[PDB]
Amino acid sequence: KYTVYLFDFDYTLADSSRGIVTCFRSVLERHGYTGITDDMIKRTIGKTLEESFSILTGITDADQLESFRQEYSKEADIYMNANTILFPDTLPTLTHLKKQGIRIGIISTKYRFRILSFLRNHMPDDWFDIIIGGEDVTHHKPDPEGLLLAIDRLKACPEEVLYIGDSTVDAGTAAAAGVSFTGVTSGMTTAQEFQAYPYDRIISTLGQLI
Repeated sequence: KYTVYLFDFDYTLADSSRGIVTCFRSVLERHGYTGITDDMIKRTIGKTLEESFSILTGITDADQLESFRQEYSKEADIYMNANTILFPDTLPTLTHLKKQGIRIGIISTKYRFRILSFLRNHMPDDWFDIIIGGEDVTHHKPDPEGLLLAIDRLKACPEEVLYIGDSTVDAGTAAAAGVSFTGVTSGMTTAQEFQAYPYDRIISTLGQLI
C-alpha cells in the first residue's frame, strides 16, 4: 500500500503543452529555426530546457543553450501559466487521495516558482506536502536527485511511495529512485513505450488512479 503519491507536473497534473509549444516556437523562430512541428516540440516536454533545445537545434554549446533557456523563461513569464489547463481528473483525484490521508507531492523539471504560481489560482492552497521543481536540484530527471530529495524531506519509506508520470523520463526516474511507478498516457508517451521500464499499471486518465 502507498501512503505517498508523488506526481510529475507537465502532462500529468496539468496540460501545459500549449504554453510550452508557444515559448519554444518564439525562441526557435527568432533564431532562424523553421519547420519544427508542434509534435517535435511536445515529444521533448519533460526534458530540461537545455536538453530540449539541443535535440531541436543540435546546439551543444553551454553558453548558447543557457541563452535559449533565458530567452525561453522570459516568454514563459508571459505565456506559460495562462496557457496551462487542469486535466479533467486533477482536482477530484487529488481531493480523493487527501481524504484518504495520503500525502501528495510534485517532482517536476519545471521551475517550482512557476508551478506555485499556477497552483495559486487553480488548486486549493496548499495541497501538496512537497514540491520539488527544476531549480531545486543540480541534476534533472531521469536523475533521481529530486525524487530522493522529496522522500527524504517527507521522512518517507520508498516502499510506501508511488511515482506517477506521463513519460519514460518519469518511468526512468522512479526506477532510478527504487520506487513504484504508475504511467499515465496523458502526454506523448504510449503504453507500448512504457514497456521498456517497470510499472505497476499504465492508465489512460489520472482518475483511474482511484
